[PDB]
Amino acid sequence: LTLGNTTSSVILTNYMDTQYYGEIGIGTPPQTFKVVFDTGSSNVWVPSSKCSRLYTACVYHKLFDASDSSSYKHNGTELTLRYSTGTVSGFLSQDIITVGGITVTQMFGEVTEMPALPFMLAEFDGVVGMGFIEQAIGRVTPIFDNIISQGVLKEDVFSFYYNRDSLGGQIVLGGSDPQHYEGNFHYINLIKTGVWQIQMKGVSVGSSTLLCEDGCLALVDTGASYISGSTSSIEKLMEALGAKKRLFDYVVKCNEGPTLPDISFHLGGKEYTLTSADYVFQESYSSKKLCTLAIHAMDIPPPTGPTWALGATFIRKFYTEFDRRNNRIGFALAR
Amino acid sequence: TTFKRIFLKRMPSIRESLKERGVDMARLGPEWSQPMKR
Ligand SMILES: *[C@@H]1O[C@H](CO)[C@@H](O)[C@H](O)[C@H]1NC(C)=O
Repeated sequence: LTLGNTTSSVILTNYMDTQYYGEIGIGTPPQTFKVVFDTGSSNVWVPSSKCSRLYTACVYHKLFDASDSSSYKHNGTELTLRYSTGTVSGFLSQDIITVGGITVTQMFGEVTEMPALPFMLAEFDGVVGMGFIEQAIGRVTPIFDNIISQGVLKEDVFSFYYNRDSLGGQIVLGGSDPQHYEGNFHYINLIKTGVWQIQMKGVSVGSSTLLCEDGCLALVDTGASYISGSTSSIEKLMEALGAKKRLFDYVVKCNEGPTLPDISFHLGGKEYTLTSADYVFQESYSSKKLCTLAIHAMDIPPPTGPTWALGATFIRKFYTEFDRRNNRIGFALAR
Repeated sequence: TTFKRIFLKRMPSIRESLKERGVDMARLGPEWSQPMKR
């Protein structure tokens, strides 16, 4: 959302490209929802039964009806996600939320305002923010902190795994599964507490280190799917890649697709390489048809930005562990 | 305690749905608008 000023006002709320949802149960009896698990936000929100604006998009989704839950306890505090036009607005509510067996008592957003567009075409109902209280609108206790206080987890950590193909993937709560990765975990300390953002010393194309020299920041957003990074950086990277802008995405000729170089992200002193097969959608091989890379622009303003953002495609190759206890992000080669 | 798992199930993305419906990307409104993502 746009709102420069604060840390809980500049949140990458992508979802344009998001192929994976999870399920939560709110209330007594539970009311289920398809939710996007985003490490970029820290708020839990679902469409509310109290949403009524004809041009909103709540109509096309599952609504939370507080009246049908015995465990419901109201708050009423207004929360707003501001965009250029228009807004994602609602009010604060408290109820019993169940995620993968774990049951908690959560302060979530009952959304009464959703934009046009893009939400009608969203197959998911709401969002579950996996970030820290520093990014939470209204400073509300995020889902993970609430799970931590239950003392159910082995470790105060969670890890994301994106499957070989397509259930499609999974979030491991309380640790990281050894059947998901090979080798050892490389632990990178966070830049600042309150955001899943790490220091990056450089980005390489081919041989050959071109951009991100003299340092740069890199977010780890699970809600995202592509690799984000400032227009100027992506303009340099794409011109070196031999790709041209086709609007919202960058393309190459499907035949020259696998012939492309390798992108390398220097994180914590280690070489995080990404081959042509990882960042290119090879649906075709014809010299006439166009293949989407993406890797797209995305300009994030301060305090959050200027920053890069490593999405679901990075986590697909690199099994990521999110350590809330030790304030670090651990990467291991996925399998 | 035993390893709690959240199973991530495959869904069609907003971009994928727009392509399937044949929605012209340029006809979504001006640069300022901004088909919600940031
Ligand atoms: C809502 O919760 C907040 C704590 O985050 C508190 O400051 C406020 O007084 C609460 N309001 C009601 C009506 O319960």
